[PDB]
Amino acid sequence: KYVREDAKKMHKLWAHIRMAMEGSRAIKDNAKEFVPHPDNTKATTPEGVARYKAYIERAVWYGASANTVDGMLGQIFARDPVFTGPEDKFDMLINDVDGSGLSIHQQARDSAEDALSLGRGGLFVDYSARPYIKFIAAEDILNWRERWVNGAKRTTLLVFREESDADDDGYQIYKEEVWRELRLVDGTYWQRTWRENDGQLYVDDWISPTKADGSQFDEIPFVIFGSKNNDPTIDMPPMRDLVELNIAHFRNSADYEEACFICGQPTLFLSGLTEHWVKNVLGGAVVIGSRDAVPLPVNAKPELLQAEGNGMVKEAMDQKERQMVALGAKLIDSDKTQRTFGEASMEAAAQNSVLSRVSKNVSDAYTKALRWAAMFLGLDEKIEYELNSDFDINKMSPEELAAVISAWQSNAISFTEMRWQIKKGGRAYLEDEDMRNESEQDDPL
Amino acid sequence: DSNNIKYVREDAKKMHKLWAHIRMAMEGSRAIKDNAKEFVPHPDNTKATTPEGVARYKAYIERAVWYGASANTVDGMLGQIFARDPVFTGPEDKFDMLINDVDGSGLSIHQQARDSAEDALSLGRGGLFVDYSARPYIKFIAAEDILNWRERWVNGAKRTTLLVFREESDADDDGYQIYKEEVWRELRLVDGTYWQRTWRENDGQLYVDDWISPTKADGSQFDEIPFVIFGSKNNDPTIDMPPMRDLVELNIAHFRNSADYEEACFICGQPTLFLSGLTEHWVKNVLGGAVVIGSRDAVPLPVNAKPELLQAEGNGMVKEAMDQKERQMVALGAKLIDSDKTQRTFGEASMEAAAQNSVLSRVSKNVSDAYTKALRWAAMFLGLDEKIEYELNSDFDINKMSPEELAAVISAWQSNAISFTEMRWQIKKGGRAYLEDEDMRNESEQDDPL
Amino acid sequence: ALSDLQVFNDWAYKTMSEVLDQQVELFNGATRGAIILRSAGNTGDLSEAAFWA
Amino acid sequence: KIQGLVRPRDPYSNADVAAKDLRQLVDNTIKVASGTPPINIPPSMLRWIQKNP
Amino acid sequence: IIITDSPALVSGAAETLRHSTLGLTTGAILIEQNQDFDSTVVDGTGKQNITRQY
Repeated sequence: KYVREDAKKMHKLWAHIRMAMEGSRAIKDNAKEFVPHPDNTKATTPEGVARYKAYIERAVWYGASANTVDGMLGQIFARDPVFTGPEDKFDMLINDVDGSGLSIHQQARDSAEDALSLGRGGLFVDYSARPYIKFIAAEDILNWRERWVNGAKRTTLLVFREESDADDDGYQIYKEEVWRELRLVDGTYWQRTWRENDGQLYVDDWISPTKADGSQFDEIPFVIFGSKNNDPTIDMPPMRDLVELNIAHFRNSADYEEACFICGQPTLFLSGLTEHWVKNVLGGAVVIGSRDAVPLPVNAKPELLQAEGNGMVKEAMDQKERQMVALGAKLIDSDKTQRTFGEASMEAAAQNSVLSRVSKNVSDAYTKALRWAAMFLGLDEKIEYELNSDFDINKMSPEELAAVISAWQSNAISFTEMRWQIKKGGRAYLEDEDMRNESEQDDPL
Repeated sequence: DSNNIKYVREDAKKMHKLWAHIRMAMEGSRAIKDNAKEFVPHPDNTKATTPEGVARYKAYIERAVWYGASANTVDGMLGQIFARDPVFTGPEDKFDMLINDVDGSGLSIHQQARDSAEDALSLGRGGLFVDYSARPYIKFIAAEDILNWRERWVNGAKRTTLLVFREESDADDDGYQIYKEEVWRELRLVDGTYWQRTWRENDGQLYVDDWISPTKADGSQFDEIPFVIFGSKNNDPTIDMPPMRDLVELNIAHFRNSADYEEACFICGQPTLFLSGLTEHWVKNVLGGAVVIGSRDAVPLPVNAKPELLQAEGNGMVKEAMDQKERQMVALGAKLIDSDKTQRTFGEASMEAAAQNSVLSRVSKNVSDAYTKALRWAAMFLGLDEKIEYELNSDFDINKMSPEELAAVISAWQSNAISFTEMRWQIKKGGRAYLEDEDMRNESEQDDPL
Repeated sequence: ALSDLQVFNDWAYKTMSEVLDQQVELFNGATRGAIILRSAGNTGDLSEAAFWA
Repeated sequence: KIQGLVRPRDPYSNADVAAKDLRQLVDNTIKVASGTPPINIPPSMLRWIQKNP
Repeated sequence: IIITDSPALVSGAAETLRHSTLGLTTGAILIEQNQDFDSTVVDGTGKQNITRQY
């Protein structure tokens, strides 16, 4: 048989994905793991390592995965995410989500990229007084449990690595670590924190955070959102095969660039030549310009040799570029090819499958985090945070404006819904309350 | 009282190989290359015996390329079946805890339904378990975990007498220390009564529960085992053959052809001079074991010497086989990949849309029935209303609704033909609304502020 | 102390340089003002101040 | 670590100073493999005294 | 003073025993499992009773 999933062995896959996202530099300083050495006998030798350096340096990294994620984020994040509930009361959550002035939308964007790239992340709502909606990287989460109690799937333990830098009098770089320790005993939430001082782990006693009213907590304030679902189990990154295609294309491009550098230049190849003729007339120097003509002895056949196109290496490179486009990942655009409008309408659902999955997962995760924050502050519970579920949004047509207002005159769409339609269509920017305040007055005329 | 709590019916044992193959196809290049021996035949087993042979096989496999069109197909189908959200008909404030955390872990019923439908698309087998701890929970059991079942005809009725499934769990010991403990649940139906044992094996000791019958809120125990086996074909205990098998076969064949193609391109791809009509005397005279091939430098050859720069030509038979296999994968009608070069006439696919979205409709109806039955079982546990439903997104090829479509829908709603809630669901389907029906009614009850 | 061997964001990404083994945090308040570390330039190779006896 | 990164330079003088190079010390994490001797659990001995295998 | 009867620490026998204690900093000893646990139960036939093997 085979182990469950990959036996939580996505560490190397996450590292490879991060290196691919970094760009050409990360791949080039990792050519040993990606591009196999053409010869091991050379690989041992020093001329072999110089040859491998020259082989890899001439290569070209295509970098389609970063463009894929950029396109997916652009499709997901248009206008701004919608927030439902008391906006005035939660403004001091939205503006500075973790005490840095960074808006919740930007942290949502970062978490969305983490979900799209390697399919893992984490939201941690802690209480300092002001609740803080943290964001925890995939590699930072280093423990999680599935003990099910009272016949219910429950997450009991979760420990994640938490990062910070110290500003000591001397600008000396001090990297110190904090390990938050979340546990669930008898269906009750307890935590402890660790402070590390260049290897001085100062442990704190177990503590019991409580809501504003009391009653403490029933579940851990931590959600692990993934591309697949918001489950503690490891979800597959959405770009695994995509990285494989990019790496294969990169090594094929390395071979192609070596061929172009070496055999791309044509040469004379003066066959049937005698060294006596050379030393007689050629004199170890051939002038090839159109002003001068070169003489040759009897029955000698000069012939320009250069490697031509349509070889198998470029054939494979074109195949792999086609494979990337065929996969459907919005990574590049093709000016050559054209698609009729309406044919892509049918497959728009399938193409945006990962987009919709990540959007809904992150929306649910942030909704749960906002519920926990409201619990901590004792505010309303009926709050939602839904991302843009309508991708490929463009400037809406005038007939679409006519349809929208005609629909609003009938009592089938709310005023806020109509305003959100217009805003998302790029036809208004002012808030609905502000427009109401301005338009409640008499007409200018 | 009972036999071995683990015992795999031979059908599940036979299907384990195919399930592992399909799972590893979903995994990607990593699993396939980790287990390449089962898929890619060795070019020469005589070499395979030798150590240089296994080195050759490793080098020949690591260069291969895994297309994984199957993973893309699953993703596309899942996105098409779960565009927008499934709708729930019935009391919502009462059932809200089953919607928000269907297993007590904050996982909404929509996400669990998505995962179950994903397994239905891939492996064509799944299972929902409804139990009582206090509140009831709806479990999810994978295809591999359902390791035995039983069917009996009592009073002419097909009844599931036995159904045992291995429920994977985990031990949260005093420390942070990885233990993997398992829980086996045996479901029996004797004298028309549902009986349940858990082989807890907590602390690694005998905590086998006795003959216990979970009872309804009103009482009367149960008439049927609350466990449903949903599959791609229908809701039967019997095995439903996976919808992904032939695509996985095609991807495996394309993978081996890709390995062969990559070997050919790596070896014969680079151009080679192939100097002919040569002698060692001339070579040591002029060339000296080092030939300059730049444009600024020329090299002579003796009489009747013919350089022939050779390289592997394009459009070889290997590309032809790879291309036909990719076209076959597309022909099956699966949404694995696309092609911008190709063009399709609009209105022609309108006739075949029914045939193309077959598996999607079948899995939609199967999972909808499974979740409806599970929700009814939970309602009976808590004694709520019984006439409730969970209707997945049946309409496919979803797109933003047209102004003409919006006008027609509004006109239909104003006539006594289509209900207000129906119109609101349709508007939400086309991405023209986000607020709830009651919310919009409350906001729009007031007259226009003007 | 810190290892950071688990995740390699970059190759030897600030992971360790055995920066120093001696305690050198002995300036200003650290030495209670005894060894005051300041930043005020002055010219030449000296700094002479005169006070009465 | 570069052993000498601080030296007593004299700005009034111009004399040759030796050069230093950055070394590269490697860390190690060996793998240890463990297992269990084969254990006989025939079902007959357990079903003889009515215990599940 | 964390206490355990580890034979790796006794390091002796009879009267020439040498008990050994070791003080550690954070992360001094690092033990990393590879998440590769395999359990196999293989059966055999041919004997008077079916045999298993864990």
